Amino acid sequence: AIEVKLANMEAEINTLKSKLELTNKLHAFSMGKKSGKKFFVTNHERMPFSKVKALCSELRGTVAIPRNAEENKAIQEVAKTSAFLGITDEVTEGQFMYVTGGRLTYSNWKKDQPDDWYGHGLGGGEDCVTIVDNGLWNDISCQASHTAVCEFPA
Amino acid sequence: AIEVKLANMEAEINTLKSKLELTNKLHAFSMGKKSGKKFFVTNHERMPFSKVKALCSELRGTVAIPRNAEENKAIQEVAKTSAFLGITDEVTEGQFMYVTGGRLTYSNWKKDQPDDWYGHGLGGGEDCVTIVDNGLWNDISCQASHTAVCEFPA
Amino acid sequence: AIEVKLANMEAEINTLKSKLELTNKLHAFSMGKKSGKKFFVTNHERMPFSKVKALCSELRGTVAIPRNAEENKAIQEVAKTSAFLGITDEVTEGQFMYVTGGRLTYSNWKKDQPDDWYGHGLGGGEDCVTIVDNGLWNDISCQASHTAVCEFPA
Ligand SMILES: CO[C@@H]1O[C@H](CO)[C@H](O)[C@H](O)[C@H]1O
Ligand SMILES: CO[C@@H]1O[C@H](CO)[C@H](O)[C@H](O)[C@H]1O
Ligand SMILES: [Ca+2]
Ligand SMILES: [Ca+2]
Ligand SMILES: [Ca+2]
Ligand SMILES: [Ca+2]
Ligand SMILES: [Ca+2]
Ligand SMILES: [Ca+2]
Ligand SMILES: [Ca+2]
Ligand SMILES: [Ca+2]
Ligand SMILES: [Ca+2]
Ligand SMILES: [Cl-]
Ligand SMILES: [Cl-]
Repeated sequence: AIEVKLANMEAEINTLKSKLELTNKLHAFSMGKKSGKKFFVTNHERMPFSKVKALCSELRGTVAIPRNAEENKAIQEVAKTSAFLGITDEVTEGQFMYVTGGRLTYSNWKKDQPDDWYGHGLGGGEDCVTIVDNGLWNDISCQASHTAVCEFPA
Repeated sequence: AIEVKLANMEAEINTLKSKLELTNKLHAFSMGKKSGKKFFVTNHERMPFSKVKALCSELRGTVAIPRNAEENKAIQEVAKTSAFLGITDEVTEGQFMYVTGGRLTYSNWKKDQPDDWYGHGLGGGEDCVTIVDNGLWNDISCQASHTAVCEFPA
Repeated sequence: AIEVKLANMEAEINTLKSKLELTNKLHAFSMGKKSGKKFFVTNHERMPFSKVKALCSELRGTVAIPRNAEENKAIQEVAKTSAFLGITDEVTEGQFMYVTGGRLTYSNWKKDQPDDWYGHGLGGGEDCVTIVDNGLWNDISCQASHTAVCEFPA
């Protein structure tokens, strides 16, 4: 009895894992994941950078990071408003790095940006980055509230 | 063997619980759920009130109830068309209550509503409530078919 | 006692399997699945017929097939843009078959369709069926890229 039960239990668990993986694939598909491409998702909520980071982390994702034109376009299309990207220069002013470590290899800065502007009155300059409506980038205060767009691997 | 196998299964089960909780969180997020706020979902199907209640019940949710202007706005945004609300005066004519129990704490009745109208010919007056496109409320027959909008906890 | 722990673990597994079924029900609901009707879904990716077949298969579904006016509208609304239907006359020209087998029963052909055009510049004629934005059917090249829409049982 005991051993047959344990073997059935291993089989129940495995079937459950298989079904959940299928559920996850279907969910990604319905959320717009393109074959073999990393995908972006948003709840359309605006919040400070630290919150987006915390939120996406809780989802086992990361704050969206465009690595090329295609991805930048994908994020632009998903967000549809100013959205934080996983890029900051908090560690060393002027040096933008991915939250996932490493210096920028692809950029799409709007003209005259980044400018580490202080005029926002929120304190400090601008150490975070957002993708604005047309896909161009702007450095903004990490304390300002923008759309949360999380990224999941290909 | 046996006890080590059983101990691994506990770990396998626990890991599955966490993964499924993650899937639910991601699904809620993709469905527009805002942090710490209840969310509304619809499949855009129109059906009588009894059907909406059974449907939301099966999904472990409840028929959408606006507790304030914000939520009322969210529900109308989700439904897009006339939808039933979890409020009726079926227990005592004239006294609208939440299906979940209790008297109304917020209302957005359109002018000259509720009127417990009989002119619809479905029999009886009007004991159910629909939120019309412009966020306003109208009492309607529970037998009429309107959009099913379910609500899930904050 | 091992047996007792095993019993409790079996209970946990049952709770999890019901929880996953609920997750699947909620997702289908959020994606527009009507009660007792097939479920249609898309990731809004355009690709050749071969890829749509491959993708839907990986999800354990099939390329969307309208079998009546209702399903036709349902697919049209889901895809929003030209999508492939699981119908083709690849084998024998003029004999449209379902990817799931059998000769075409219900059809919603436009006037002058199917015409098996060749001048598209893709090689061959038109052996696939796309439900154009308007809802009507039009045969097209199975090499052209159209929206991927998969269906799942009622
Ligand atoms: C009109 O956009 C704003 O311009 C400022 C400069 O004046 C800063 O660059 C801000 O970051 C940017 O949001
Ligand atoms: C034109 O709207 C209808 O008006 C009736 C009164 O004439 C009732 O109030 C119905 O509930 C309402 O839907
Ligand atoms: Ca079994
Ligand atoms: Ca800076
Ligand atoms: Ca700036
Ligand atoms: Ca293992
Ligand atoms: Ca009444
Ligand atoms: Ca009325
Ligand atoms: Ca042919
Ligand atoms: Ca043909
Ligand atoms: Ca044609
Ligand atoms: Cl900052
Ligand atoms: Cl009624």
